[PDB]
Amino acid sequence: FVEPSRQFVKDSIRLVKRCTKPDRKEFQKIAMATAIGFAIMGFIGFFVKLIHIPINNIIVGG
Amino acid sequence: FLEVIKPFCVILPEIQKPERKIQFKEKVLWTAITLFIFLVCCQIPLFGIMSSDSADPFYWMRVILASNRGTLMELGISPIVTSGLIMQLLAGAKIIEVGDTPKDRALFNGAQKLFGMIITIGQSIVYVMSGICLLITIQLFVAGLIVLLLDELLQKGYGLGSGISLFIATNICETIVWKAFSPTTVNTGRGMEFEGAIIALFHLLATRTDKVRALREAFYRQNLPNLMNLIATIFVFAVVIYFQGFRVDLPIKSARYRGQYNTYPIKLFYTSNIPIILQSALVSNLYVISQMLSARFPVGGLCHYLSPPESFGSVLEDPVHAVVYIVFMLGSCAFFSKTWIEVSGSSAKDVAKQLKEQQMVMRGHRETSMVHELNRYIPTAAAFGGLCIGALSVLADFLGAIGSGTGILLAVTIIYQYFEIFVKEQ
Amino acid sequence: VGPVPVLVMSLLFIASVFMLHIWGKYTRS
Amino acid sequence: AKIKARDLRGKKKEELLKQLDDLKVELSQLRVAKVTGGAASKLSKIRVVRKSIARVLTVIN
Amino acid sequence: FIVDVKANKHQIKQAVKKLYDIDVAKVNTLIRPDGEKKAYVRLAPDYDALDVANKIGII
Amino acid sequence: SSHKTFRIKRFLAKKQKQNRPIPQWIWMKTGNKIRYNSKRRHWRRTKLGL
Ligand SMILES: [Mg+2]
Repeated sequence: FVEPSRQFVKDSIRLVKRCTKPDRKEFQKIAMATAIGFAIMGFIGFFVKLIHIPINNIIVGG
Repeated sequence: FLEVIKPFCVILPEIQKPERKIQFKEKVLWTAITLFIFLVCCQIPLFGIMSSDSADPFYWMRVILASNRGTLMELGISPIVTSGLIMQLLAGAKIIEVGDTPKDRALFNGAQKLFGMIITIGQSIVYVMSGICLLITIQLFVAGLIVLLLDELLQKGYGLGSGISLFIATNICETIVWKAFSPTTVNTGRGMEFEGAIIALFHLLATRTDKVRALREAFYRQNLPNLMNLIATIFVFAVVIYFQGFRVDLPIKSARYRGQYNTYPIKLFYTSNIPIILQSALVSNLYVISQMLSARFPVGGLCHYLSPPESFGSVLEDPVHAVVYIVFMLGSCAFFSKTWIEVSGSSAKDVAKQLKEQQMVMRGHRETSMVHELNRYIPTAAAFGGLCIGALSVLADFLGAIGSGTGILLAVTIIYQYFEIFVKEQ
Repeated sequence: VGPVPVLVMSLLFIASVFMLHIWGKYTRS
Repeated sequence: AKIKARDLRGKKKEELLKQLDDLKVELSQLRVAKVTGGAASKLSKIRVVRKSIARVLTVIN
Repeated sequence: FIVDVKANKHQIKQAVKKLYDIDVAKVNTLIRPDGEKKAYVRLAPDYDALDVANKIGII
Repeated sequence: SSHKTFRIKRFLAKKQKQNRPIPQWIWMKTGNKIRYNSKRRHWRRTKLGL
């Protein structure tokens, strides 16, 4: 009942070495490019900031 | 079970994609219009019952969708997410039966829509519950049906990431971004209008003297967002893209062509666990939905095996909650890998029949030994690929550098797959 | 979506919300 | 690095042989990557390692 | 393994012992019609061939 | 024959590796005149010598 634990823990250390896992250029590319992609979805919150609270003032005031 | 309800329930379907098949950039137009909608969709509701707590599953729930007691989003995409997940469960788990004719499968999508919209109505009713109960229900379904149509017009339509996952991603960009520039603060004992922005920690240098205690409030800010929090948030992003590039290469002699080597990879993400994290999230969202039925017949005793322990103090007052939370996170993502891969593709037979189906044969041995060529990676790179995400989200909670934990890890995982989808068409 | 009205339909729904939100708020202040 | 011969000539016999062994192990691993099926970058790196080995053995001779 | 054609079983045994730090029960050699010599290097059973194959990369 | 020498076997080994077609990138070069390997030996037609 104890040995499948041994199996998976040795099984992990198998496929860690088979992977590539390179340096930073990949890391660099998805890093900067996808923080950029984040902020593409990001400033949208600053525009519901700029809009939907002042029009909620329009809502409650009238 | 399928043969009766599905033929009757066909009410108001969606229109399948036209004959304008190949295009580059009007694809992106159909994306961007939905992104205009979720500019708009996160906007204020019309009913004035101003309840005190915003949502009860507001944090985990917020991580999935953050319009808690808010807009037409709606405290979460938790309707569409939970209703999608248990649907794919009860399709994959054979409690309910496979349809591969283009019809029963069409009405299977119809019943998918049915249970999805009914669950939206259920969430609407259960969050709004006085005598002002009219028309909330009408609003919610209208705004449930809209998210339905926008998601299914971004699977058979444009769809590259999904409708779903890129909604989660962009709303997570926003939830970092409100923490990025933060205009208001209700005034505490000192210091109005500066809450965890970098502008806040640049206006703070303009107001106060004694810049040492201007540094201290900038880097060890607790109740509002922090800039040490933002360093840890950036740090997590860097590490997770360090781990996306973990991939296994397998070169392939194509059949019938001399020596082209388009090596099939297997990244450790194993679909980036958009099942498996949301597997970890939505069960702990459905009870914190249904603790509301525990008030009558709870946020206390049921919480000790329900949630993270939320404390930056690693030796906070209960190790039971910490141990069980982390072990459940790791085991949940690993287990839902080893159960997930069998349904949404890329299991052993899946890969084999796709490669035979696209005429790609491993060099080392015969074509249907390719299974045994690669059956010794995919489950572990499911399971470990499950496991060391959730423990990774442990490091998203154990240390507070995330504009948010688990959910931020996984919405940027959405983005990372998203980049691949966009790049695909180059 | 053989047709694009479903989207347009969603836009109409938001407008109905958009306009009808401030429409009752017209008489209030 | 770019193993140039001019900054191999001042160095000693022992460091030339250790650098030779480092490059021989490096070429062995690139041939493993050629036979298992690896990147294109390793497959173009194999010529860099072969010519660097030729350079080091040349300077030794 | 694929081996240079000028090699003995003794030389293949010493090379496998030195490059990968593993002891060998026996070596069987054949020369292919391609021209290469192939060596089937049996290991002493305290070593796993799958572990040393995962060490050197082949899987 | 099933009984060979090393010399004859190495001779046959070379002719078995010369017997492949041309790679399909070789005719995308600048000054190509080569459409196919015109030295292809088949074992029934041409008997290789010896
Ligand atoms: Mg004859």
